[PDB]
Amino acid sequence: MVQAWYMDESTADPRKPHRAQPDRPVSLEQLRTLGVLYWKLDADKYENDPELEKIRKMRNYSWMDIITICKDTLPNYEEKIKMFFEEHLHLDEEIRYILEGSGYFDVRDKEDKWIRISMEKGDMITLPAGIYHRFTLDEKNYVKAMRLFVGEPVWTPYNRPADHFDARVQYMSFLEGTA
Ligand SMILES: CCCC(=O)C(=O)O
Ligand code: NI
Repeated sequence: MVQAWYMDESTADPRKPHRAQPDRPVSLEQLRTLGVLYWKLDADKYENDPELEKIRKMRNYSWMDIITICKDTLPNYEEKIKMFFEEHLHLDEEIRYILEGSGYFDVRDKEDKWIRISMEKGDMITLPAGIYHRFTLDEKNYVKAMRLFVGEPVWTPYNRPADHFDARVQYMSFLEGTA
């Protein structure tokens, strides 16, 4: 089962787990109240998986590509990695399907406290437009991921503060309505 937790108070070493002490796990159901959705898939089948297709059609994820994040192969690696981990939001969904390796997506909860989501092979996640988030590799320092998008992609991050955007306003409005 996919693991998520509240983070400790250390600001050092973003790639470590940073589990709060004592443990404060976060359920998939609490993530749903933040509009964060999750599916589990057989990642070996990603080239041809009726179960992925079901998700894509339901959600209108009509666009996809594959990205591989490691020091050696990714162009402009160091800079891209810095940008991923800056707290930011987008005007669209962020949908990522992990094909190999692993990573952390951090999201703010309703009190603006960080929740760390551990994503592994087979895990697929969508972060809603307007949510403040960031991504980092974990200590294994490797991830291969499918990126999906509702239509032709725009990747632009807006680093916090980014509160004026309609996507942020609507997302705040969505949060009033959940548990
Ligand atoms: C696999 C996640 C990396 C990424 O595409 C992002 O954080 O924008
Ligand atoms: Ni992002």
